[PDB]
Amino acid sequence: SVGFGLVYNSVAEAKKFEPTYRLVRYGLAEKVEKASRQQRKQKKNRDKKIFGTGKRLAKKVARRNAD
Amino acid sequence: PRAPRTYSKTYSTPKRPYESSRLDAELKLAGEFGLKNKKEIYRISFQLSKIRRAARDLLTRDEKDPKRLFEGNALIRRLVRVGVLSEDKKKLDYVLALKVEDFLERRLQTQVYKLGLAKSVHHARVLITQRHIAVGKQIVNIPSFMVRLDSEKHIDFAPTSPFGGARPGRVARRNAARKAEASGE
Amino acid sequence: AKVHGSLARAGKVKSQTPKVEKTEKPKKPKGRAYKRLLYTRRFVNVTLVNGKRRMNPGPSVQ
Amino acid sequence: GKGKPRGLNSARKLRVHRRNNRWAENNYKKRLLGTAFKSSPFGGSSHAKGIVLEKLGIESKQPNSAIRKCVRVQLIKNGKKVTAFVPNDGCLNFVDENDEVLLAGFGRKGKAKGDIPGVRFKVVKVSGVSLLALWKEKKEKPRS
RNA sequence: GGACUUUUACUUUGAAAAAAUUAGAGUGUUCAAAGCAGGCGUAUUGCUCGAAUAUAUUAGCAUGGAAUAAUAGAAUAGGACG
RNA sequence: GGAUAGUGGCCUACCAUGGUUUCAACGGGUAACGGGGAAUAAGGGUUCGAUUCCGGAGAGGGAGCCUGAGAAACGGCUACCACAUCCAAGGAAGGCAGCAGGCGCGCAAAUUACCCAAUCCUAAUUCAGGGAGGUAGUGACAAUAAAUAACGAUACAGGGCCCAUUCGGGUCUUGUAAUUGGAAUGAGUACAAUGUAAAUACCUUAACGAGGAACAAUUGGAGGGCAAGUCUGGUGCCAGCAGCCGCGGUAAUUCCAGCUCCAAUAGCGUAUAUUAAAGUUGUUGCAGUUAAAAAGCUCGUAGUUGAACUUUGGGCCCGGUUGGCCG
Ligand SMILES: [Mg+2]
Ligand SMILES: [Mg+2]
Ligand SMILES: [Mg+2]
Ligand SMILES: [Mg+2]
Ligand SMILES: [Mg+2]
Ligand SMILES: [Mg+2]
Ligand SMILES: [Mg+2]
Ligand SMILES: [Mg+2]
Ligand SMILES: [Mg+2]
Ligand SMILES: [Mg+2]
Ligand SMILES: [Mg+2]
Ligand SMILES: [Mg+2]
Ligand SMILES: [Mg+2]
Ligand SMILES: [Mg+2]
Ligand SMILES: [Mg+2]
Ligand SMILES: [Mg+2]
Ligand SMILES: [Mg+2]
Ligand SMILES: [Mg+2]
Ligand SMILES: [Mg+2]
Ligand SMILES: [Mg+2]
Ligand SMILES: [Mg+2]
Ligand SMILES: [Mg+2]
Ligand SMILES: [Mg+2]
Ligand SMILES: [Mg+2]
Ligand SMILES: [Mg+2]
Ligand SMILES: [Mg+2]
Ligand SMILES: [Mg+2]
Ligand SMILES: [Mg+2]
Ligand SMILES: [Mg+2]
Ligand SMILES: [Mg+2]
Ligand SMILES: [Mg+2]
Ligand SMILES: [Mg+2]
Ligand SMILES: [Mg+2]
Ligand SMILES: [Mg+2]
Ligand SMILES: [Mg+2]
Ligand SMILES: [Mg+2]
Ligand SMILES: [Mg+2]
Repeated sequence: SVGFGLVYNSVAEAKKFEPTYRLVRYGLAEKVEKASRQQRKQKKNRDKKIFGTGKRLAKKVARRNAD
Repeated sequence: PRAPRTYSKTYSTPKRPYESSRLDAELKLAGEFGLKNKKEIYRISFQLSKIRRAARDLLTRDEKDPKRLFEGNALIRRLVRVGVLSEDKKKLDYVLALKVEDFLERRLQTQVYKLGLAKSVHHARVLITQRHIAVGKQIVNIPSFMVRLDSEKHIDFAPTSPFGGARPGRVARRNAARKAEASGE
Repeated sequence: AKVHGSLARAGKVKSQTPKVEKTEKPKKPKGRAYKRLLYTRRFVNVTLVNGKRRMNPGPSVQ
Repeated sequence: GKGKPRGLNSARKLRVHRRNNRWAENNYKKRLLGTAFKSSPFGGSSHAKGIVLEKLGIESKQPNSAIRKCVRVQLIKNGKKVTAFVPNDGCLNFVDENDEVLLAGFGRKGKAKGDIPGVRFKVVKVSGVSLLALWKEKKEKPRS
């Protein structure tokens, strides 16, 4: 078999310099659990609609139904 | 919008489809080299045509012509390193009269026949396409390998495969077990 | 010319040839094995002749 | 002499006199005038598809003698009416009225083939299945 | 010593030029289509060849040639040279 | 002069009557984006190029403009034209020739999947974003490699060169099997590792995986052109076949089939187009008395073409290249 190899001067300058997927291959980094590109994007877009905090806007909303 | 991964085709078919002459000659080459189909003859028949043209052209240049020399010797040089062009037909005039079998001769398959190993070009095939051969450390299962000069004396059975050490196959090993669990105990 | 001629016997002969099933037979070798067969068979053993040699002669002259 | 000019600067005439005469060349003219798109029942397209109007029994030209079994088709793409040969034995029992079929040409360059007059197209499919398959019982005509 | 064709055509040789494709050299992708890689060694901190070349027949530019074919010039001398 | 970033009839004012054309202007067609390029291989040519790169253009049709360095921008706005969605009937909103997907059209073209790991772009910016791109999916578009069996044993025929008087017979190697023998291998399937962003496949590899109803290859053809049946059964100018010639009316080598045989074979056939064959577009390179074709005749303009002659001969220098001979 033939591959490719690296040996970093100190563990530190690896963790810095290595791509973060090989990091997790070794355990040297956590497998971040995220929402799929679609869920992400779709959230980005739902947000696109709102101007400001919106923590304001839900006051606008909540006002209308409590009377 | 990538880059066109290029390709070309390796064969050509005959203009007259039913020359029983050519059809006869072809079949001889099929059984006297243990071939699969016509395309295996076609391929080389194409191959050969491109060589003779290349030659043909250079032969129309002047001798001592820069181009003729670099690429006339080059042609010959390749045709020698393979077993097609003999040690002193090393001219361009001889590469023209270069015949077909001249190539087909140097097949791994025909070569495996040409030194023990097989006793039959058909045995030779089913041996090659089954990891039962190695050029150097390299296992090679293509019947059309084209064996080179300095490569010739390195075609031996594999480091794996029963015919070369390391285990028997699994049909032998299947038998050693059926003479075992039954008659044994 | 005439264009509405009879259609009543469409399929005449096909529907009236007696069906007969194909006999079984040992499989014929496919691939390189076949051209082997064909080679050694057509010219190496050399069978029937006439001064021209014959592929498919029905029950000879005799 | 040779009846054509030779002059070093006669390119003009030669260039032109040939262009002027490519026209007696049929295939060229057909190609240039777009006949294929204009007259022709198909678009020019290798194949067309239409609906079967009636079964026709066309009688063969001499010296032969038979009923050649054809179909009248309403080509879907331009509603041109064109009659088509159903090949093989009793395959006319495979196509019906209002049936939608695929027609193709006869290999004869738009000329008619053999002893069948006015027919220049063959029926290759009917109701989306092949004809050959229907005939060799590899498939069934879908249950209209 | 530079500049120099009356005015052209023609022809030579170059320049400025894209890559991919084409032709074509190198290279054992296990063969091949391909790819443009790769190769050597103490393989415990290395060394090392490459990634060429041909092709464009229009026109333009530069240049060697002046055969062929056109073209200009002294005839009321309103000619040429100094 | 005005306008422009700026030249310019770009626009205006005034002034002239000019500009293009048989060396084809102008107008028409184009099932026309231009080129790099593709197919076809004696050559010369013929045909194609929506489409991986360059350039142009457009974003349902048109016009208009804002912002900005840059847009006459459309995942910007304004209007008309054409479509057309939501609605509490007052009103509001959309522009897939981006990616997927749907309808329609048709002979004709794939998943509403994963990801920024690579390639590279953007921004305030190593970080964010990117249906650019990459990955897998569908995928017999084309292309490459090339399994579907291999080797013995036995008994006959004998290729047996012989010995040799004869069913006598040396002895390998062809040919045949309702006769046997063990070896081999991956298609698969699958611990693992590898591969990957995560997967998947390939490469590698444990445990498995070959004896016929299997791991069973097909497509077309068998009169000529053209390779291969005058064998059998069916039909009887019917059904049907046949690019073309032709086959079929009772002994069909051409239909329907069985058997066998041929050809190409993981591919083979059909249709349309095109190229070679085509010296049947002919410059190379055709034809024209009678096969298709010399205008009834002559003049004549464009066009094509157009006698000969002007430094020829002699004499030298310089450094070059494949061959004489030889080591
Ligand atoms: Mg006739
Ligand atoms: Mg050391
Ligand atoms: Mg010059
Ligand atoms: Mg200006
Ligand atoms: Mg002015
Ligand atoms: Mg006027
Ligand atoms: Mg027109
Ligand atoms: Mg167009
Ligand atoms: Mg075009
Ligand atoms: Mg284009
Ligand atoms: Mg063009
Ligand atoms: Mg179009
Ligand atoms: Mg635009
Ligand atoms: Mg649209
Ligand atoms: Mg901006
Ligand atoms: Mg716009
Ligand atoms: Mg859009
Ligand atoms: Mg845009
Ligand atoms: Mg889309
Ligand atoms: Mg849908
Ligand atoms: Mg269809
Ligand atoms: Mg398709
Ligand atoms: Mg990225
Ligand atoms: Mg990023
Ligand atoms: Mg930070
Ligand atoms: Mg199989
Ligand atoms: Mg088996
Ligand atoms: Mg068959
Ligand atoms: Mg038959
Ligand atoms: Mg034939
Ligand atoms: Mg024959
Ligand atoms: Mg019969
Ligand atoms: Mg010439
Ligand atoms: Mg002629
Ligand atoms: Mg005449
Ligand atoms: Mg006249
Ligand atoms: Mg002259």
